[PDB]
Amino acid sequence: YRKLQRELEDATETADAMNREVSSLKNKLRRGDLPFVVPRRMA
Amino acid sequence: ASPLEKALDVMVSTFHKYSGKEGDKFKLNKSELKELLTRELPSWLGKRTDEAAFQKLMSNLDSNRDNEVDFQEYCVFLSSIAMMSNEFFEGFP
Amino acid sequence: MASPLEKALDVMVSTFHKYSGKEGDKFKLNKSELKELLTRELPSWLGKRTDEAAFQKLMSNLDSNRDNEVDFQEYCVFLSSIAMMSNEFFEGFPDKQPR
Ligand SMILES: [Ca+2]
Ligand SMILES: [Ca+2]
Ligand SMILES: [Ca+2]
Ligand SMILES: [Ca+2]
Repeated sequence: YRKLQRELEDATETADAMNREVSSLKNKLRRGDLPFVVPRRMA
Repeated sequence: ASPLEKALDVMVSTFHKYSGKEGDKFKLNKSELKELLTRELPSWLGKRTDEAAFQKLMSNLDSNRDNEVDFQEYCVFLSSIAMMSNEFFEGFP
Repeated sequence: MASPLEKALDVMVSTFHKYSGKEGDKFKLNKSELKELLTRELPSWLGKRTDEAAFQKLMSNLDSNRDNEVDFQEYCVFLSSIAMMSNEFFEGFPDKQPR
């Protein structure tokens, strides 16, 4: 394990911003905006 | 399947190993997150036990404010860890 | 000692640099390196549009800070979105589905 406390906390301070970024990309993929990638998991 | 494709599936499977135990079948409550962290990510545990620290982590991850950690928030968690590992990868060649 | 999840995180890191270190900024993926990584490491996720215009559109949307490269964080945002698609497949099944 780690040698310090709270490193995971440090690492997740911008979690909100990252969540909003992921939501944006997921939405684009869902809408079929980026057909270079599959819209849903395939074989 | 490439190593990367398999790795992404491990992320999915590990989440549900714990998410189904209590309450919402598809989210991690405080207890389930603590289990997942302790058993699956022991390399990232703090030097000493620290409930306040864990509660703070839960709060950081709970971006939509519903008192749970859903799969997207869990991916952000894992991403944050990978980013730290990447700082190490790049910072000390 | 390392768990499957811990090893998975290492794969995320190592796969990125397998391609980022080929040209220019050794810590970011240019258009060419991104295309390599996707084609070789994420073949199951390639859609029906394989043209350069389609790939350019993906590159642009992954390149959030608009520096014409994909850095590790932007790369993680993409990986997260893919994992989420797999999870939507997973959660569609009945609870006691055989596996
Ligand atoms: Ca649960
Ligand atoms: Ca939440
Ligand atoms: Ca590069
Ligand atoms: Ca960029």
